[PDB]
Amino acid sequence: QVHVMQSGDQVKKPGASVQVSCTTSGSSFIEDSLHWIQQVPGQEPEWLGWVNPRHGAVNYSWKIRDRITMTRDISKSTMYVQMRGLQSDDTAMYYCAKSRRGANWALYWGWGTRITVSS
Amino acid sequence: DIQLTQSPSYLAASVGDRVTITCRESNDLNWYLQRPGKPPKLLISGASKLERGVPSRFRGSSSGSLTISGLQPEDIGTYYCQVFEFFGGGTRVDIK
Ligand SMILES: *[C@@H]1O[C@H](CO)[C@@H](O[C@@H]2O[C@H](CO)[C@@H](O[C@@H]3O[C@H](CO)[C@@H](O)[C@H](O[C@H]4O[C@H](CO)[C@@H](O)[C@H](O)[C@@H]4O[C@H]4O[C@H](CO)[C@@H](O)[C@H](O)[C@@H]4O)[C@@H]3O)[C@H](O)[C@H]2NC(C)=O)[C@H](O)[C@H]1NC(C)=O
Ligand SMILES: *[C@@H]1O[C@H](CO)[C@@H](O)[C@H](O)[C@H]1NC(C)=O
Repeated sequence: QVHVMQSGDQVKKPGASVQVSCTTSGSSFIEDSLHWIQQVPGQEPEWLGWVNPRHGAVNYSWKIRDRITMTRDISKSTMYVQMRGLQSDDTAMYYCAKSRRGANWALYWGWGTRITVSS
Repeated sequence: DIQLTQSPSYLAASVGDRVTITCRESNDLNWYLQRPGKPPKLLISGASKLERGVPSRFRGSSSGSLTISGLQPEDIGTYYCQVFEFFGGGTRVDIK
């Protein structure tokens, strides 16, 4: 019955740093690679990054480098995602995905983080 | 890079009719169900090893394709054929 949870939806002006939090309950946290992905609704999700809580090693994507920061706290088994220099064309939806066995892909999806900006 | 050859994303199946979704490329074949508003749920991982709580009708054609023997209300929604961290093309289903 392992599940994941995340914070609600936030609306703020573009150009401001955004921060979100995720947590996982019911499973071991050290050896499970977490993922953070975003999608424009009715389109193809683009993977943003992944983190390995066992040693904190992170990996990002091609269009998100220098604008992403991933932190993990296996102690409280919670993960923080903070993005700086937010642009206009990022009003999309975000999931904090969790993958079993620390392998690729992901199975458990979050509660639908909605990060939006207005012009 | 790699671009998956996907069949057109439109079907008219309603209830109890074997249809398939083409994702012809290498490998595997990770398929997910996208939910409207609700969080998405993965359907099959590895195209051959079903998990717990998923219907036995869901079958992946190895290095293909999610061949489903029929359509039921609990399996409606967009079907995504993801890969190692790239994606597919997607295929949304509906009942007519
Ligand atoms: C004779 O047999 C019957 C049936 O086989 C026995 O009755 C069953 O007893 C078990 C254990 O007492 C019970 O299972 C629990 O059910 C609870 C309610 O569904 C669950 O909450 C509980 O899970 C917690 O405990 C587990 C450890 O046992 C943990 O692994 C699990 O993660 C849960 O722990 C979380 O929650 C607790 C409390 O909230 C917290 O302290 C933890 O830190 C953690 O956060 C068990 O699954 C069955 O439900 C009983 N079955 C029935 C039908 O009642 C009966 O006990 C046997 N007779 C004797 C004498 O033993
Ligand atoms: C222990 O203290 C350090 C330094 O304050 C802190 O970073 C770490 O999270 C703490 N460990 C625990 C048990 O959370």
